[PDB]
Amino acid sequence: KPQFPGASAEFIDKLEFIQPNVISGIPIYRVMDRQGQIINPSEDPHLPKEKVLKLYKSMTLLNTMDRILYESQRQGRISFYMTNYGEEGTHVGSAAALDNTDLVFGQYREAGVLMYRDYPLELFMAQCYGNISDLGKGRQMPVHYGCKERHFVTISSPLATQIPQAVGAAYAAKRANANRVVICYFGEGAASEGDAHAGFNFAATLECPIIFFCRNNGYAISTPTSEQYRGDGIAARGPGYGIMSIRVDGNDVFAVYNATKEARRRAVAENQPFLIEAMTYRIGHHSTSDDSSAYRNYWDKQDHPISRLRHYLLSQGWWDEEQEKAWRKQSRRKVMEAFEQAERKPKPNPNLLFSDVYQEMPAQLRKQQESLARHLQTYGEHYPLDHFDK
Amino acid sequence: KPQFPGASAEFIDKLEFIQPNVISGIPIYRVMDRQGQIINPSEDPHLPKEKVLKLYKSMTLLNTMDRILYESQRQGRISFYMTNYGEEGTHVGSAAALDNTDLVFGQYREAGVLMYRDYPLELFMAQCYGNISDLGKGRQMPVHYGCKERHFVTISSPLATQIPQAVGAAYAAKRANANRVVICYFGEGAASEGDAHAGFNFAATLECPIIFFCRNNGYAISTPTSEQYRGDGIAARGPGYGIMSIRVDGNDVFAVYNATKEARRRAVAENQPFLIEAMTYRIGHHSTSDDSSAYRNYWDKQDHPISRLRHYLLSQGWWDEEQEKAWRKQSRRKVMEAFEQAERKPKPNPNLLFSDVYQEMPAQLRKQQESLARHLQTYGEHYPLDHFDK
Amino acid sequence: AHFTFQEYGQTQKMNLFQSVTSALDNSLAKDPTAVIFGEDVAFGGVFRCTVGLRDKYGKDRVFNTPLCEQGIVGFGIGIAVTGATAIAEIQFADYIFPAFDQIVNEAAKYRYRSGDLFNCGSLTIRSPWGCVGHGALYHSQSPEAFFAHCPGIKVVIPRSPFQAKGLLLSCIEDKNPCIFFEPKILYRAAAEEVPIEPYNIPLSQAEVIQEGSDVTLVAWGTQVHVIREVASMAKEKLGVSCEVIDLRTIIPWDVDTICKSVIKTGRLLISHEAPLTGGFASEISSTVQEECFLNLEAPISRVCGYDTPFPHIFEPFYIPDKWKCYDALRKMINY
Amino acid sequence: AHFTFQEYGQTQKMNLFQSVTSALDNSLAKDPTAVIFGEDVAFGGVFRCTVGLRDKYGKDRVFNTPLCEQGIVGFGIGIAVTGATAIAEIQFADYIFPAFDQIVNEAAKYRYRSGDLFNCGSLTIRSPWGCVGHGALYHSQSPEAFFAHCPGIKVVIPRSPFQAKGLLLSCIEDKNPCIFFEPKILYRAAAEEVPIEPYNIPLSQAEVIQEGSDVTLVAWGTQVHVIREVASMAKEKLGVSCEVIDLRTIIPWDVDTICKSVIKTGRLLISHEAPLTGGFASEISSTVQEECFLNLEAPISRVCGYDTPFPHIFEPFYIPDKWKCYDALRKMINY
Ligand SMILES: Cc1ncc(C[n+]2c([C-](O)C(C)C)sc(CCOP(=O)(O)OP(=O)(O)O)c2C)c(N)n1
Ligand SMILES: Cc1ncc(C[n+]2c([C-](O)C(C)C)sc(CCOP(=O)(O)OP(=O)(O)O)c2C)c(N)n1
Ligand SMILES: [Cl-]
Ligand SMILES: [Cl-]
Ligand SMILES: [Cl-]
Ligand SMILES: [Cl-]
Ligand SMILES: [K+]
Ligand SMILES: [K+]
Ligand SMILES: [K+]
Ligand SMILES: [K+]
Ligand SMILES: [Mn+2]
Ligand SMILES: [Mn+2]
Repeated sequence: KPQFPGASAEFIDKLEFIQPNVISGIPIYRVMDRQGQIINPSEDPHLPKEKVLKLYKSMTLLNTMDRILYESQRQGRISFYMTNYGEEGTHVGSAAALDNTDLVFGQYREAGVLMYRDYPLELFMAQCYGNISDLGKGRQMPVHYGCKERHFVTISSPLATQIPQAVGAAYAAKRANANRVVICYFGEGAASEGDAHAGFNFAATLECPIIFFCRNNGYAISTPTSEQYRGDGIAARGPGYGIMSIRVDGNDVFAVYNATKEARRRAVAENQPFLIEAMTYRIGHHSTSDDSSAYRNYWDKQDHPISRLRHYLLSQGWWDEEQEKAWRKQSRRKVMEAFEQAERKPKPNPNLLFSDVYQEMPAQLRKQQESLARHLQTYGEHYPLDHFDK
Repeated sequence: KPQFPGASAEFIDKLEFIQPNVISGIPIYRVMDRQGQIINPSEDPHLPKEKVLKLYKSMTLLNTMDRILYESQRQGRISFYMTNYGEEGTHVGSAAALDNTDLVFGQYREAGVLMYRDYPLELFMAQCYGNISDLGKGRQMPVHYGCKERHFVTISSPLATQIPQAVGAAYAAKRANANRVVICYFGEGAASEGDAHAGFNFAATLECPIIFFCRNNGYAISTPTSEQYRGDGIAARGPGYGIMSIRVDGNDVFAVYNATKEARRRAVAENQPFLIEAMTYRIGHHSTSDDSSAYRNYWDKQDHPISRLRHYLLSQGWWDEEQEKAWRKQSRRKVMEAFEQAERKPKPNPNLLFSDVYQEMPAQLRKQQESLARHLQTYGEHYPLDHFDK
Repeated sequence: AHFTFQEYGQTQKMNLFQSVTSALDNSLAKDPTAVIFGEDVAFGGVFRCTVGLRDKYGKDRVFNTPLCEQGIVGFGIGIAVTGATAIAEIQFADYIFPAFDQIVNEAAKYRYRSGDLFNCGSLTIRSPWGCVGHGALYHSQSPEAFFAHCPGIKVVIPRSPFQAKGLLLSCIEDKNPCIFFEPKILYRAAAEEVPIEPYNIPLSQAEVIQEGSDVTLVAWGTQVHVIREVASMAKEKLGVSCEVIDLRTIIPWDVDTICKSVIKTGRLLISHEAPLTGGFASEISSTVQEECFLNLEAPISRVCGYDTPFPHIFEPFYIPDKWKCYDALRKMINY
Repeated sequence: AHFTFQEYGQTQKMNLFQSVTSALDNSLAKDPTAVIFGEDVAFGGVFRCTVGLRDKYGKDRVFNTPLCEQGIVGFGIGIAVTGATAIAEIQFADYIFPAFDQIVNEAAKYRYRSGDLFNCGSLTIRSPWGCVGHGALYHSQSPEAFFAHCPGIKVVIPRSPFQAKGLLLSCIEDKNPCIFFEPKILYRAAAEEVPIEPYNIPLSQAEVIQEGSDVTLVAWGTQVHVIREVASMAKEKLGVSCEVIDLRTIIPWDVDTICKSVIKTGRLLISHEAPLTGGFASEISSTVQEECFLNLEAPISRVCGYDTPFPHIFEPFYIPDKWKCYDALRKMINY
């Protein structure tokens, strides 16, 4: 019997390389078909009417908001935008399986989580406009949302940095004896960064109640998954770290919900990490700075998370054309009201450029703030002062 | 059938997490037993007498040199040292399976590779002493060896940085159409760094003729593998990246040789990476700065690479006590001759502190060199000038 | 917009991204070992700097990597160790930090620590740099001062398409690892004539773009255009003659051109978008003070970004614009 | 050896590593949320700074991580986001670079970019720092100037055991992410009396350790002891009275104490082991020149490490020792 400290294993007397299983990868868990029919009754979560309707309305409101803000960007009313098309199901399915206070870290394409947690339209828009109502004080580029009240950590642009932070926050929760999980969203591209390997390994060795949630949507900007990795996706990496892993149909709200619910239960109970890879497809451009026809649609017309959920609601007698029409209208109005209000608000005082760099303001920094103030007194006609508060 | 770009897989209609296989890990390939007997004749590489004797003499000469330089450090004759005890078999088994020109990157505990490639004793000692014969010009701390002639890239202290560099050098070789492989050694601790994940993934996606060789010796300084990772060792990570993987008994020269030989053949032929994890045990302290009795020996007395190889030689009639005695003596003399010569050499000109920072010397840097020269003219009695060349 | 953009054989009008492509093209045509790689470079890159090169040179020479900057730089070092030319791209300068250890501990030290047995002199890392109007904290940064404290690398920033092609060709060919920062606001902002054929601009050499006798102004990248306008404002509004200097190479920098200028004028103003504290103007200021102490008539002025992260909505108030520079100059002249 | 090491209730003789342990001990006893972690900290650490703490406080509060510095810092940020005190250790300052992106893009910017909705103020990163006689390129580095260009973090370096415990307690308790660099040569080099009970030394405040009227000397860490001896050499050999100042906090630094001193003396010499170019003395020099231009009688002198990687065998010739500083001072006095 082998004695080595580094592995538990037998001897083998014949030379055999371990081949990866890429052609028959980890199978993709699915609850409902593309016609929104339940495939296997024992897997049906039987969510109540009001909850399923909330999943549906959150995904269409996000879609409505995406359309409007994408247009706003094209016209140069906001500087930047990223849509969430095709991935709305991963957002709301997962968010609905979490407790209200489970702490969320994300990447930037997870706004449905905040929408599900009832983040006001006014605040999504305040951040994209950088206006006075923005609690981020207009400092970050659009779609870099954060909400302390709803336990949604502020997004930052550097990919995958939030992965080992989520792990630290999960460690702290363990210690606090929280009955709380942390979930950490990232895309398949971001999973290539060093920080992903750091977080995965730390989570397993330090025994953290975390859910790693990978949105695999087939592209990182222009780069297809064939240039991103050669193993069987992200899910197949989990076991190597000692992490329990599953792959789910990211266009199936109930598959996403079921996996997320069970990972959550087991993460909190056992203090062990779970990895979920949600297979989806990025239906929009990468962002407003991207024209995606330069590097590559079935998904939109034949395998869309929103259409599938809509077919499900009709099967229960929970929705019809009249209700769909009235809601299409109410949601357009709710979004256009927030949008008009967001455009009419002033931007924050230019003073806010200096605060929160440290908790307190160091005296040398205050002196720079004073310099700006005196500068604007003399030269202010050359600056867009009339748009900015005070 | 699933359509997603990110994975090749079937649907499953039931929720099932993939559990890691840690208790029955990847089995450990072994050719000879602890009595140096071949276990399975079809795996015997049948290396000729002169080659096996070279493996044996390289490992004992390294051991002899380690003893002497470790003592030299304790007395403060050199500033630092790291021994290679217990891991001599992984070094020479792997180096013997490589072509002379295969490019090697390492970590710091692989000096047997250089010894096998006939690196002079004088040069191992020149580097540890930082004397005039050192082609490294005394600039790096001891055991940071490098040899251009023997295609052994200079060691640096930052762990795992050489992993994605080895991968780039392998890419370049592919392009050059080299029939050459690159091998990249690192320990199990270093495999935790972000750079390891970068190199593994790059190797697989860019299709590089590289061998990743992990010395798993159970500890990274004081940290046992139980705090380093929770999956089944390093070998189980390979498949997740799409890399062909094997685990070998690192105390069995012929197991190491066989795996390395076959990885090399297949890496060069197919332009694909191979991962070998050699299970061993770090018999010495981590370094001269470490007292290893503060955190933890069977291995030394019952499962040592050198003793096993010695039993093998006796079984063929290839060695006996007389030969062992005469060689113990010759090797002591060869090492003490190099050692005395190394101590009597001066250190290089203090001028060499400024060259090679850039290829050329920038004028501002030359001005600092001039400043040092004028400084030593006035204040030189306060400096150890009489030990340094010119 | 806060700025206005204003012998060698056949030339064509090129914007900055086109001149980068031309430089890369000339390089791949003449150096069979040369390869270009990083995130999204295959389809032509997110700023269009590699358009048509994969079609021209092949998928083995112009290719996408996984999304891992420490891997990109480690990989480029490895290629360059073999002697092949490695042109790595980092998608925004703000994302160079994951590679900081590979650049600072590894590429900068590779020749020195090996006694010149090994090197990565044939590595160049190119990266969009500087403000863009709306890039906020992570699509605006100017990291050159972080790299200036690292012996062993060269850091180079052009101000225009003609300068960019000549300086990039210099970096690619230089026998030392080089970081080439491309001011992204200039990518599509005014074209100029750029030679079709390859040519070189020297590294470590500032360029005096306008002669003056009252004050010396130093900047690099887009900020050169800002100081050029400041010179114009100063001549017109104050009757002050400004010597305008483009530093071009951050390290090793051209100490002699700067000191020579200041010895003639007696006053120096350095300006950069990067934060004041620890920014590269501090190194210039300290050194000039040391060399031109007897000549200096006024304290050396630094007009820089504030000591904050780079903001989204406040960008117009953050940057060291023409008015900020002018006012500082006015006061320095009144000293 | 290149240096000589030379109210608050009960004290005990402590060396620098012991005073770090005392600081950590006091912190864990009074703050139930506080945890210490990094490579090899469980058994007491490779410099003995955490001896006995895991036994005292438990394996959940004093623990080993995997060998991954970007993970260590990312993990510490995450802990601190929840409001818990995270004391991360980086094994040598030379190995902080893999974490540079987490420190600079993330920890420094966390409060600002969120509008203060989130922060990691309760993170402290401790790391052995500075030369050690034989550490060569990767066990000798002084990276403070890299971090000085990053608004949002605090960087702090003590010169002694009493200073170390009071400054570390300050960093741990400060509401901003702090990097505490511990001069490793001092770990076991002379003890002094250190209060058993917790006390604080203020961040951002230099300490005038010796009053003088002819010249101001500024350094931090071990180099303070070097300038103290230089003051002594200068009094004895030249009749020069030196004001000796320990800067202690790199950023935000105590501009007023330094300028006040220089306004009185008229001459300034700054010294640090880190390379000259881009080193923090440049920021000090530039700023003093700006504030004390009318008072300065001589060019400000910087005596620093050369612009090379840190060598093994040549260390005695590399460091800015007492003779190098004295000579520069002599010349500055003759100016
Ligand atoms: C460390 C690093 N490297 C590159 C980038 C550039 N980047 C992006 C940005 O700059 C956004 C936030 C505006 S997004 C992105 C694609 C990431 O692909 P992914 O699969 O992880 O995510 P999505 O497919 O959902 O966009 C890159 C390469 C970045 N944000 N961070
Ligand atoms: C990036 C980083 N972090 C920490 C270290 C410290 N370190 C060491 C040095 O400083 C040596 C080269 C003198 S060696 C070492 C243990 C590495 O353990 P391992 O299993 O990879 O290798 P061994 O068991 O064969 O020593 C550390 C944590 C280091 N060298 N690089
Ligand atoms: Cl459009
Ligand atoms: Cl001993
Ligand atoms: Cl942009
Ligand atoms: Cl040490
Ligand atoms: K992030
Ligand atoms: K290394
Ligand atoms: K180059
Ligand atoms: K703190
Ligand atoms: Mn993606
Ligand atoms: Mn090990």
